Amino acid sequence: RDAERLKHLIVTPSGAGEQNMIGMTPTVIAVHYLDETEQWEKFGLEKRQGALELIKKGYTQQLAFRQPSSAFAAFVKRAPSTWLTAYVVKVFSLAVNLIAIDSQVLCGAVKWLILEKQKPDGVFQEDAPVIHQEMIGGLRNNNEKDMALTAFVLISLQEAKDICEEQVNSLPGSITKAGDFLEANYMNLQRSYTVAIAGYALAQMGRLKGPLLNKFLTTAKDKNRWEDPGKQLYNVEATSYALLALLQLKDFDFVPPVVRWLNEQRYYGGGYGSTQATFMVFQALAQYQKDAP
Amino acid sequence: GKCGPPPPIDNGDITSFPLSVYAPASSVEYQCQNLYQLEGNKRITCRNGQWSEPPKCLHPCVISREIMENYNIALRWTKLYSRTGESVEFVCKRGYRLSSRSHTLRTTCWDGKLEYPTCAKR
Ligand SMILES: CC(=O)N[C@H]1[C@H](O[C@@H]2[C@H](O[C@]3(C(=O)O)C[C@H](O)[C@@H](NC(C)=O)[C@H]([C@H](O)[C@H](O)CO)O3)[C@@H](O)[C@H](O[C@H]3[C@H](O)[C@@H](O)[C@H](O)O[C@@H]3CO)O[C@@H]2CO)O[C@H](CO)[C@H](O)[C@@H]1O[C@@H]1O[C@H](CO)[C@H](O)[C@H](O)[C@H]1O
Repeated sequence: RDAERLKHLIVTPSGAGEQNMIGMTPTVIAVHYLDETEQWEKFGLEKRQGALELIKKGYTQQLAFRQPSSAFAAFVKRAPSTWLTAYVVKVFSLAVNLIAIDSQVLCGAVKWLILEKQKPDGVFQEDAPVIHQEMIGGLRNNNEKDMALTAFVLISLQEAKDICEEQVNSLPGSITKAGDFLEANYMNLQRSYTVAIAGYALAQMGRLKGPLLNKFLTTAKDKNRWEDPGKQLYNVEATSYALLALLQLKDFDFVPPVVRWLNEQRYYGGGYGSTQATFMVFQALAQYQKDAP
Repeated sequence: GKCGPPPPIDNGDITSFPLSVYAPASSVEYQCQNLYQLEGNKRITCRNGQWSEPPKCLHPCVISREIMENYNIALRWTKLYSRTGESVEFVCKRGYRLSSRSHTLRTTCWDGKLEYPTCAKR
């Protein structure tokens, strides 16, 4: 996917605690992807400096919406969102090798999630939904919500693990308990989106196996995509999570048609309600590039 | 007289970030996850190069609809999880009455144990 088709993802973030992350998202992942696929020399190595500055600005502006709890919401006076806080953790984690991320911000957010928003059976719960529902991709109006949100938060926790494990020793047990919940209910899932996202979450822990692994694989259409009737952006997102799961499994046999389908979408990110699609497709393709022979 | 890192506890963590080494008289506090009940002192202190006893996090209880159906009971009012120390009130389903050996219809969660009452057919 060619840098010139993605140049529009480099943008100045603005707005409050949610919209700022909507803006930070495409820039972060564009840089991540261009780094991995080494496209900077052709596209213009001068431009990377400006992108990193835009990412630092996003980070810095987001800190105005960090509450004393270490959680985030659109506004300092709005109750904190479980989803938004976990999204910040996912984004800041992937950016730790682009700019300086204060580990107390990141690991504080992680610890809040664990201590306040995890239920005894491992489920993560939202008590203050984001205002801009379009930013949450295929989680929106999903009826399998406990599994979908539990997977989402769990992925974030896993992506923060290396950085926060030592400072937050409740992290591994929290991660395990969420996994329990996902493992216990995975077989009953109906929606491909949920199957994909929870699948990646379990694969990161090496707990996608046996029948669950088979359900994961067999849920694909034509061995190349995970899809449900509805917004196509949800399927791109879903399939991106699936690809990441496959990379975790190192099932490099299954991968190439999936990458092909994602590539054939010619999805270049950035539009309305595109925050999750944009982050996930480029995360997944970047990882594919990094791991492929 | 320094202490090393504070101990881990299940289903909880400290409210600060942990250090390699702590001065004497230092203290840190624990917090349990949601619906887990802190037992013992939340605070531990470094005295003579040793931490005081850390607390525990007492488990809540899951309320099982399957067991309720099996035991011919239902909730008197209408909450899937109960804190340690918190109670749940059941009733016999219609046409059933308390067993002779049965726990009371009002029953309390203690550290993950909940005794369900059982009702039998009249
Ligand atoms: C909320 C309340 O009034 N609590 C007092 C309680 O009242 C009983 C029912 O509340 C509980 C319960 O203790 O059994 C509260 C539990 O947290 C709930 N457990 C879970 C897991 O959610 C249970 C559970 O919902 C039910 O047991 C399910 O069957 O309920 C309360 O709901 C019930 O309310 C009735 C009311 O009695 C009736 O007149 C009206 O028409 O309908 C209401 C429901 O729609 O009343 C129950 C009493 O029989 O009773 C306890 C002691 O028996 C306390 O009085 C409790 O108040 C707390 O007391 C503490 C001191 O011991 C402390 O001061 C707290 O501040 C008080 O809230």
